[PDB]
Amino acid sequence: IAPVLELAVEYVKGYPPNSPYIGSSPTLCHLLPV
Amino acid sequence: RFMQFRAKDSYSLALSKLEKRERENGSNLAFMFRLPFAAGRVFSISMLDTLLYQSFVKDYMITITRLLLGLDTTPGS
Amino acid sequence: AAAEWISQQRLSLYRRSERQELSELVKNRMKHLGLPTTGYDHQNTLSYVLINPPPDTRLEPSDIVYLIRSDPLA
Repeated sequence: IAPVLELAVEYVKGYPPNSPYIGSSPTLCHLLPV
Repeated sequence: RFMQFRAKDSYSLALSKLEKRERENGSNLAFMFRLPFAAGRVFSISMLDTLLYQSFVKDYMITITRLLLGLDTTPGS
Repeated sequence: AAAEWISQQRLSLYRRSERQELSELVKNRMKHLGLPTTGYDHQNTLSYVLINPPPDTRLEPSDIVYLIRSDPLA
């Protein structure tokens, strides 16, 4: 094992449009194109 | 204890004795050794109250839980 | 390079305030119902009632004076 170093239909990706409530944290999700 | 109940099962019936012994010693985690709970088959919302009471001593506990659950999304987290 | 745009929207959406959250909810409902977003575009005022003030009280702008108007038909 290498040692840890000290120094370092297809879906679109977007946010859900209609947030159901205030305070819903926007998470980038797998979204349908339409 | 009633989630997946095998009445003709000595092991699941012996877990009652272990749960009673832990409850004798004043343990708040007594349901812990039930098989459905340990396998993630059951949880209660009563744990969320314990999360709130812990926040009186651990002001970070709520934030940590939501970060694990994805409830709050901080960039770089 | 789409991740750069995703990161830009992520920081913007994280920085947005609660007023923007309430504004976009109303606008989302308005476009759903078909109403224009514009026109929806807060109350930094304090109001009270002075019943029968002394005749020396100064009149301020935007004051509303309660009146008892005599009967027009009488």
